[PDB]
Amino acid sequence: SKLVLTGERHYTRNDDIRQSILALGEPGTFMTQDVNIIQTQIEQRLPWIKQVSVRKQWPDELKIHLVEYVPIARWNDQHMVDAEGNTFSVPPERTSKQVLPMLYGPEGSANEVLQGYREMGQMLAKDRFTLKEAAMTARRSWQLTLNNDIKLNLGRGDTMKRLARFVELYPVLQQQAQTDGKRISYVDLRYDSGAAVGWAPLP
Repeated sequence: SKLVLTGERHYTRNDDIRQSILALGEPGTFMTQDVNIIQTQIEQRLPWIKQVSVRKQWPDELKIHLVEYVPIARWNDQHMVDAEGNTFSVPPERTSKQVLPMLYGPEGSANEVLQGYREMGQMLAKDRFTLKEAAMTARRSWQLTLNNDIKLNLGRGDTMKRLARFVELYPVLQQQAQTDGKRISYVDLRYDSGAAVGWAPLP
């Protein structure tokens, strides 16, 4: 009797798999357990697992092969999200040193928000703006936190046009704040025909 554990692991610790099998009965009977029930226990107990395969193999081997979700962003505010828009979670202690963009959105919007972070993010990076946070509301209104603590209220309209104008007309506002020892903390391109801008002292 032996347990062969494969697949790439970042969040999965040994005990996690150990405690899954143990939940099913006494140690030493583990080889007589139901392979589909083991799979259920792992999927349930370890929500960062995207795919688990469990099978018995000759001679006397329990093969368990794991595939973990891979996060590209955090998801309001306890969950994470992967490149395919799948939503999952992982105990906080296991992830406190990862620099990830933060996405916020209504429940079930994970993928909608993601495609927007994708599009906005790439139009921004073309210049120097690091897209740090992206919040979509239940109406489809958007706010962004850029590289410094810069909040960008983009609104509900056509947002790529406004984001574009922001890119064109941020350089000159930057030079204004710097000459006057401030930094641009907030921008409101929420509305056609108007913009508001807020500043704050510079560190």
